[PDB]
Amino acid sequence: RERACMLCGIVLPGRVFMQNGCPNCDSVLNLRDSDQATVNECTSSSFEGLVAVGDNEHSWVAKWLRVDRFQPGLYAVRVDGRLPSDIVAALEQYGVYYRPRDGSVI
Amino acid sequence: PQRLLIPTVDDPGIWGVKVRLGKEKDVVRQILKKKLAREGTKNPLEIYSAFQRDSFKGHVYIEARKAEAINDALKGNVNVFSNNSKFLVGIVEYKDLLRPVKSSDVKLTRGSYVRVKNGKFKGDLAQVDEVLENGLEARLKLVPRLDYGFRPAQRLFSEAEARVHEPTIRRDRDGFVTYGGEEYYEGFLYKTFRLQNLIVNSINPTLNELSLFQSNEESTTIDLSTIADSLKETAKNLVSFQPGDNVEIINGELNHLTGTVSSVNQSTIVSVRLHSDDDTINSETVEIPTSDLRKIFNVGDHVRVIHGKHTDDTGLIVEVNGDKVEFISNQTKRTVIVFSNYLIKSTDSTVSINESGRFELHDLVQVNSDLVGIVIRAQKDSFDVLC
Amino acid sequence: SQFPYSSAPLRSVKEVQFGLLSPEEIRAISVVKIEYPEIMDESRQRPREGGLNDPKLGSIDRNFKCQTCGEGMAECPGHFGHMELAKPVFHIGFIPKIKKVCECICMNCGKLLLDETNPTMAQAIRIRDPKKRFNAVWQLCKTKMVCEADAPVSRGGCG
Amino acid sequence: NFLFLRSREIVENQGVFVTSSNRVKTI
Amino acid sequence: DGSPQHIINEVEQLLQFHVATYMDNDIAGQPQALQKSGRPVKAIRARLKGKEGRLR
Amino acid sequence: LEQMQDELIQQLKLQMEESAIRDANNIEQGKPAIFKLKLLPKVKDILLRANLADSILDNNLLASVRLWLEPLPDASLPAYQIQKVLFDAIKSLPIKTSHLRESGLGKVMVFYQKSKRVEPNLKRTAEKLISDWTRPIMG
Amino acid sequence: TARLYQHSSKSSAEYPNRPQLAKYCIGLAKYIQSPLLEYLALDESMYSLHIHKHQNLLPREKLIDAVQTSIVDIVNLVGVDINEAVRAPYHALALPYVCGLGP
Amino acid sequence: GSEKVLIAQERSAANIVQVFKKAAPSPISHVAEIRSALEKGSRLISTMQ
Amino acid sequence: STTITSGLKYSLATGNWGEQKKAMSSRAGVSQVLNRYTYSSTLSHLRRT
Amino acid sequence: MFFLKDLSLILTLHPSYFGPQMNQYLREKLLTDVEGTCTGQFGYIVTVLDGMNIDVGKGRIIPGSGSAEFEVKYRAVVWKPFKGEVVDAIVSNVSPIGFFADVGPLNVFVSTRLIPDNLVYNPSNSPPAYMSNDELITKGSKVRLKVVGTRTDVNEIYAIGSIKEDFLGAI
Amino acid sequence: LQGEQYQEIIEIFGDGTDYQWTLDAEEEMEQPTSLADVFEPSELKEKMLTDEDNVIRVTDLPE
Amino acid sequence: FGEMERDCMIAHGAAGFLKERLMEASDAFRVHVCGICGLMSVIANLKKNQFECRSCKNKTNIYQLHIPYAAKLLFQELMAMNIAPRLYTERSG
Ligand SMILES: [Zn+2]
Ligand SMILES: [Zn+2]
Ligand SMILES: [Zn+2]
Ligand SMILES: [Zn+2]
Repeated sequence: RERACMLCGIVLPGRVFMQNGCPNCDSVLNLRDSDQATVNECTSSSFEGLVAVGDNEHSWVAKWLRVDRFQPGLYAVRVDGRLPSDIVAALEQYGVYYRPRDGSVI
Repeated sequence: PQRLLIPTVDDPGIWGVKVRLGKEKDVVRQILKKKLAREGTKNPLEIYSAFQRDSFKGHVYIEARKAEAINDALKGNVNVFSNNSKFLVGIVEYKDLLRPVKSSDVKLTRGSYVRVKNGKFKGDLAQVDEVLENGLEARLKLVPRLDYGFRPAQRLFSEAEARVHEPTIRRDRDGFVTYGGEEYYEGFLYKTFRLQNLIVNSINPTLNELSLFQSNEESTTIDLSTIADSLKETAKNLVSFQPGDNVEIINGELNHLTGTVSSVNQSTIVSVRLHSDDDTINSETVEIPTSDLRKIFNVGDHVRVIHGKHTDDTGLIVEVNGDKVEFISNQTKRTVIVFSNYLIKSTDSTVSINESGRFELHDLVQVNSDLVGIVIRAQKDSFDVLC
Repeated sequence: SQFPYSSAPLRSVKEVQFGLLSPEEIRAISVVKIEYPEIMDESRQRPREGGLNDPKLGSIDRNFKCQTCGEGMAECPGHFGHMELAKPVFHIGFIPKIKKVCECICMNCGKLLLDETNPTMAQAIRIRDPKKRFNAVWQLCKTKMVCEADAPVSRGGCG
Repeated sequence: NFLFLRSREIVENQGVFVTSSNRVKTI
Repeated sequence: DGSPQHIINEVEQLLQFHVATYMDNDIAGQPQALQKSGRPVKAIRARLKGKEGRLR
Repeated sequence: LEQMQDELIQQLKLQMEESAIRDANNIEQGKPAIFKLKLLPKVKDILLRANLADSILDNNLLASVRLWLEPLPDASLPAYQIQKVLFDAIKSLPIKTSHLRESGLGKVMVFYQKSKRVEPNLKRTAEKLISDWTRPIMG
Repeated sequence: TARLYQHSSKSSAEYPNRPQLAKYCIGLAKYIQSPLLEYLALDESMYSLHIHKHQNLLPREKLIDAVQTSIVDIVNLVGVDINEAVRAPYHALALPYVCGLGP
Repeated sequence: GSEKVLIAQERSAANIVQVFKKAAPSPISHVAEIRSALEKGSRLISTMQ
Repeated sequence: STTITSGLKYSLATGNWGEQKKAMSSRAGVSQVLNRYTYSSTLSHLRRT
Repeated sequence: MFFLKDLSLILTLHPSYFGPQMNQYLREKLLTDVEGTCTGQFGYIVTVLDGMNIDVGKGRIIPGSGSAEFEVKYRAVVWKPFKGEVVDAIVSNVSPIGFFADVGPLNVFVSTRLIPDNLVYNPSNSPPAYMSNDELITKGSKVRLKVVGTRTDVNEIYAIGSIKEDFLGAI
Repeated sequence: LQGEQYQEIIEIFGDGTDYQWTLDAEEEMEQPTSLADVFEPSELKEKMLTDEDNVIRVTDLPE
Repeated sequence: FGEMERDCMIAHGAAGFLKERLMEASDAFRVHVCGICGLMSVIANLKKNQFECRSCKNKTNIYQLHIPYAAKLLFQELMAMNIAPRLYTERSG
């Protein structure tokens, strides 16, 4: 069982997301401090395009996927589902702009 | 930004390697684990990223700078084939390898009418009352198929008959009834169905089901936007052209021009010779997209119905009311009004009646309790009997 | 007298004309379009319509009549269907001839590399047999390795 | 007593015509 | 869906191979199309040639 | 020699501009655009000739090419034959950044890429050509 | 009516997993229970019943009008329950033939 | 249930030098041939000319 | 255990001396049905090359 | 419209008729098999000119079947309607869907949608007719109609007429 | 990228406003209930969904 | 009745016996050919007495032939390979 964090794009087991949270998005999502509904709304088990990144700084793919500022690991090209409107507003409060990785927005 | 991130010549190269089918994600995970394990060592795996795509079966793409790095990453793996089936990805392909897919529709819209792929209501039209945020399932509004104690015909859940045949009905609210573990809301079943159980495109609606669904809305088919879109899709897809067809142009600089189809290439490019008062123009052939062509039907032409209730019916054009064309039928010998989208100029009928009804030609059948006759000519809708 | 009566007149073949089949003719003489790879509908008899065993193509069963002509197994000759190709492909039997034709003409303007001005070319065109005519024209135009946008005045070439 | 005779010469009703058995003779 | 030229070339070359071997399975210079039993496919060209062919 | 080709290409440029103006007026007068179709064969024959590409770039015929590709004010796209022939000619010639600057065809190319009435094959070709033209700027 | 019902698609929709003889027996039983409703179920095929020796001599419109008048007279002499007609369409077949009303 | 018999198969001996005269339409006039086979197993390994 | 068993049984049953999926290019006719028409025919068949 | 055409027929004769009266018998067989027939390609063959002096030539024996095959060439009067032609007619029937007229052997059906609106069908009239204030078209009434479409059958031709344009209708 | 060549790219390719209005008009024309167009008139008459039907239902007279 | 027997029958000069051996005593078949396109694409329905070639859109210029079934199979296999053998019942010169 693995899920893809919608915001940063990382893919980790859903129980890992629940127990420890997203190592990158915890500064704005608080996924560990969030309930299962919020974990699902920010981490989706339905995705496509497993991506393994070794060096974020120099990988052109990471820049193209906007994951060059995140922890190397399992990432998904496309993630099913988008962030909820309330979470979108909460992130916009923090000044961070959310670009969907669902592919429907480009 | 997004446009500025397109690759350059000095960006790291991308290699693709053939692997055994079904092991692509396994190879990706193995590569990531090897990179992490050798990270911080004297000889770290000098690569940058590696990935794969579901559509591109049997291929794993690694972003690196050296072929030796690829060999080192692939060293110690069993899914890699014996031969070094590696190739250099062209820089233009870099954007395409990571472009998204399935972007045709934004999402499933609540309230839309869809068809069911499988289950007890396989093929029944269903309204999308609820879309689950997971996207794998969705709660739908359906017409129940019950016998109350090979499937029963769809019918609104009748509480009185259900209690008479089964007095164990449950109640939870007003208008929301749960019978036999199934939740029926105001006579309509509400049941969650998986995304793999639905067809969200090319949906064919029937006025019977539309009325049965919209009767509870105090108005017959009040919602007609999705229906109009389906009508547009049916009109666009059903058009098929043949050489010699008289067509008219709807868009482009050549709008409102008549011409005859000369040749057909693929299904989207049609070579047309235009007709005009100028002789020099009539000797030119123009290739025109099919999306901007409308068939021209002249009065007194043999035309055969393509699709509909009057399928395989032929006749002669009598009245041309723009979109809708009227023609006198051949079998029923009566006027029928069908849209011009469902007509093809077929100068010969030669209709075969096989696989229809119960009787063939030259069948001695009993008309009634007194009259007995034989079949002289068969029709798609009736038969001709000499008694 | 072993054949059921047909009102068409009975005649005998006097000429066999060969040639290739144009895509227009293939589409015209076809009776159904083949698109579904599955041979059987649901493995419950009644092979899938639009598949490789469409009932309109003809009948090979005693109790089943053809849905196109309505004749029995002993009388149905079989009817053709057509399959649209996503991308055009070479006919395996004509690749050498395709190569020769490519050598004989220009790949841009689509015109012959030689004209009747050359006495040898006119002499070659004078012959009647199509095969020998093509052989002579290829023997001449093979050496000509450049299209001429001007007469060797414009000859219609692109240079 | 009704017989359904068909003949290729007759065009009406594709050559089908009803004739009583008492008015025909074997050929 | 998506067009990596390498994949397009591979798949179109596969289609060309299948169409060619459907009509001629004795093309010198490349391996023949084989059945699941290992026997070569009986192309249409093989139906017409030899003592047991159509003509003879 | 080359100057004669430049003169002929300038005459072709004048003919193309005049035909575009005439077709625009005819559309404004309720008549179909026919002059562009009439001139299309000669333009195709000239463009297919490779050795004249240098003279074409000297005379900046791409300006008239863009003028033909520019949609008319009635929001009606040009004939599919014209678009296909012009795209093939653009592919067939070595267009540089200087030529694009002289002609400004990038704007029309972006419009074609973004538009949806345009044929999807033309959309892909426009994306490819835009990427190829952005290639030298960034390296 | 039973013979016509064993061939009608209404029975097939009503009974998708039953033999034709079962449909024939069901038609016979329904005719015994209520001949009028069974005669109504014929819809258009009722006009093909052997009604009179020279029924075919009359024009189709006149015969149809005669059948309509007879059935309206009979159903109005009988009477129709509105609640049962709403409950079951089978009993609602008689609703259009009431005087003043129509399909 | 069927009785099968193995028919002995005749082959050229191994580990012996065979000298042959090639035909005129060839740059080769004479050929010396040998096929090698290990004693243990008596299996053909390689051929040399 | 099925590999060797099936391979040996197939080669002895059909006479094709090789793997089943490489029936072409394999030496055929190695194994034949024993001729039991008369005693002399059997003796001759068992001593054939 | 009537025409003169040179037509040819293939006639097969059974060997039992190989007698001195072969030629005359072929003549009457041709007359019976051509007079009154209806071919979609040509229309209706009404008469054969010089029916008693038609050349039949020499018949060829069909190999394997004995019967002789004769090629008979003859000149005949043929009538065929054409699209967009205005001809005279006589009404044969009146019906709510339209009226049926007869143009020689051809029977033409005209629908109400091809009839002027003022000619409202009157079923109470005896006989029922499509009548206007100054026009009344019933059974047996002369009508001038224009043939719009012709339908080809096995051995029959179906034509559709119209009276909706000028100089049409009752005459 | 770098600002000056970003300006050069803008000059070559434009911001789209030279044809943004054309795109807006195209999208306006791309976007558009009458039951006559929805289904065949024969089916509508069979299902009783025409103007004669409403007139009959409204009219205070036996059918 | 192999090829050498066919040659012996040719040498004897008996054309009727050869035709009967190869047609009546073997695969005889009846097909319909369009009088225009010359292909065996006529959709013939004998019971309804209607013949029709869709490609040429004709109903009249249609003939029937008696050919060996193997010849029909050969022509159909040729058509499967984009080769069109057209059979015509009249010469042209
Ligand atoms: Zn995250
Ligand atoms: Zn058939
Ligand atoms: Zn050239
Ligand atoms: Zn034909």
